[PDB]
Amino acid sequence: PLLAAPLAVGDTIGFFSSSAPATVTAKNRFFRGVEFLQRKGFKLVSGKLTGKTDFYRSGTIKERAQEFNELVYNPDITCIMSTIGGDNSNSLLPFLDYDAIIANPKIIIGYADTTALLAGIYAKTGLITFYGPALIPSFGEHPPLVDITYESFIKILTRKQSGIYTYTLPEKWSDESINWNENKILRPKKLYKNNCAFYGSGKVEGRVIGGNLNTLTGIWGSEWMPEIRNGDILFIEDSRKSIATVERLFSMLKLNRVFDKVSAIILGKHELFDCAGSKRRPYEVLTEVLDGKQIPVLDGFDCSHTHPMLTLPLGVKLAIDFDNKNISITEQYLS
Amino acid sequence: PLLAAPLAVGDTIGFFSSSAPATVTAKNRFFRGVEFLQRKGFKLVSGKLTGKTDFYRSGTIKERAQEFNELVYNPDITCIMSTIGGDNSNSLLPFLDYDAIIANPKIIIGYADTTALLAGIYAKTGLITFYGPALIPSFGEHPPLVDITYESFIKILTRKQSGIYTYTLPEKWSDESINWNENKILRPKKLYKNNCAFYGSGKVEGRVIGGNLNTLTGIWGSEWMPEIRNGDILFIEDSRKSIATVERLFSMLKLNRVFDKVSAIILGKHELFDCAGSKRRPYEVLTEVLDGKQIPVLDGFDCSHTHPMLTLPLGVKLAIDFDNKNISITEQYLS
Ligand SMILES: NCCCO[P@](=O)(NC(=O)[C@@H](N)CC(=O)O)OC[C@H]1O[C@@H](n2cnc3c(N)ncnc32)[C@H](O)[C@@H]1O
Ligand SMILES: NCCCO[P@](=O)(NC(=O)[C@@H](N)CC(=O)O)OC[C@H]1O[C@@H](n2cnc3c(N)ncnc32)[C@H](O)[C@@H]1O
Repeated sequence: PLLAAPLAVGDTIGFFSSSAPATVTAKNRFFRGVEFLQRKGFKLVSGKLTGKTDFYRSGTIKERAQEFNELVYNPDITCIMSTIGGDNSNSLLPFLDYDAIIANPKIIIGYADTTALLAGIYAKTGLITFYGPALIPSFGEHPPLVDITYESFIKILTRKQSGIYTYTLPEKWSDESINWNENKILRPKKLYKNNCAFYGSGKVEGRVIGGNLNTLTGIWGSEWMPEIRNGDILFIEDSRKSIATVERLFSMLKLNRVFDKVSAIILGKHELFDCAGSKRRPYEVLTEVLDGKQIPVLDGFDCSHTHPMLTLPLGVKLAIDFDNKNISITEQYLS
Repeated sequence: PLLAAPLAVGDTIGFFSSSAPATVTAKNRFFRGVEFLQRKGFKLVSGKLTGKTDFYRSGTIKERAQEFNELVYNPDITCIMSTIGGDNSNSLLPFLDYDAIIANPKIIIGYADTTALLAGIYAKTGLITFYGPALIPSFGEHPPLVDITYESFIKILTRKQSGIYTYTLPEKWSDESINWNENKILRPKKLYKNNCAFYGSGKVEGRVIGGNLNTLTGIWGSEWMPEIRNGDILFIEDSRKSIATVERLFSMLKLNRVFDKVSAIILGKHELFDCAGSKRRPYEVLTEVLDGKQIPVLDGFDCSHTHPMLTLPLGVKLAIDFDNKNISITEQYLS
């Protein structure tokens, strides 16, 4: 695979808004995120659509593609980071400068709607991109949870590329829709004990592929959707969905023969899942959809819309040990 | 193509609930629909999940598939009609009896989420199915709008298969979210003049394919998504979506090279479209996504979630005359 240069303290991070104009609509949280990374020693370059609104988006399709491309053209930038997701990153894909991405590999990081770009860029270039922090939701998060997010971010991207990396398990997590865009918290978020579950036995090692499942529907079937192959580990997460939507998305994967191919599934913790009173969790729905197909599942990986968030390279080998209840990166993912 | 026998007044219509359990949650409207069709002279067979609830759905995946299949097996039923949509019809697709459908073709009709079944059945069998009335939303509608819906339903399904059929244009329409499951009305729905627009010139003739666009994402990429071919007319409609979602769905089509294949696009009227304050309509968003591609568009066809609703066969040739502002079925669609 194509590998970007590793991150280092003091590096320059460029940020872009490929969908929702949250540098305006969540400006307080944006400013907190900016200050957080600056105090860590990072220099920041603001994408050209920062501070702009086109109602539901930051700008036209072409303007958003231009914003991203301009960061790729900047030789000082080591990391290109999403400000926030939304709905509309998939629009940009025909207009990204893939040749420039190949010529100037950088750490591309974000999540949620930005999946369209992360997966699309991988499909076109083979570049290992990252499911991880977006500036506003991730680094604008109030303490204590932001520190755990940052610890993973800095560890994954700066560590020496020798031997496997085994993920730490966040001690506590939350998904509460409070403390979004103000100077002070209303009150502390509920801190849940980590209820991540490993369904299965032994160890499964394979290339990880996926991201935000709902977002994948926007690139599905196209040349920008990476081919899922036999032995892959499927990584999927969703946010604030009804159980109805979750069944729909799981069945989509089934119809596409994904469950005939994958060796394991990682479900990211689902932010504020709406069970419609059924008290069912996504894993139970997946089990029905699977129709007896035995696939080991890591249910509740902390790489999703919940806080804190871990950083995950996409398109490289992971090993999930279902007996020892851990997950590791086993393939080099930065130069 | 595989063709069902035409409907006749006095025939037996079977109904099924492949997703939302609206025979329970919208019981008043359900009874209105039942009574409406019975008064027309039709006999009705209730699917086995009528009156059942599994929270967000009518029953398990397998039970919903069985409900549908049992209607196919009933020799007295000439028309199989959806009660309502939802989210979860795509789950049924591995379990439908396609061979039984081929052996005894029937009129299969519905819309919205039921698109998964209409498209899936066509993909597997070549049966010409119908984008049209579902029992609860369509026939539980109060007069006068229900009468116009019925006129199209009965005209399309009973007419002699000789010569082209040219659609009537409903004089007035509504998408107002009132008089749903209430027993007695306070006022009729606000009525709007038909603002259907023909963007383009000349005549375009091609096989119509599509349905509810959001629903198509649940079957996309699979063997149940019918292949869109050079010359097809793409028919798409959506309901109650944000402009953000509409851009995402249009761009999905673009990424899939759909706009390189289609000879025309039919946009169904979008029920309660949320423009996010932009005052933009779906056609304007489509125009941006198309990036200069000169595809003629019929914007605002009355075959969608708005009232009244026309009945449209899927998988047969239509002719859109953009100069004379009309749309016709030009290929035999019933035996
Ligand atoms: N207009 C909203 C933009 C959504 O951007 P996104 O990156 N998500 C996506 O792209 C997928 N939904 C795409 C998909 O499902 O296909 O959200 C990131 C987090 O921000 C939080 N958040 C955003 N606004 C608020 C708010 N007003 N109050 C509290 N939390 C908020 C959310 O709770 C999320 O956890
Ligand atoms: N929970 C309701 C089930 C949705 O079933 P569906 O067949 N739609 C779909 O399958 C797509 N959304 C799938 C997709 O977009 O992917 O809706 C049909 C009409 O019923 C009306 N309706 C339903 N409930 C109400 C209500 N409480 N008040 C007023 N109108 C209502 C709606 O306004 C629609 O016009």
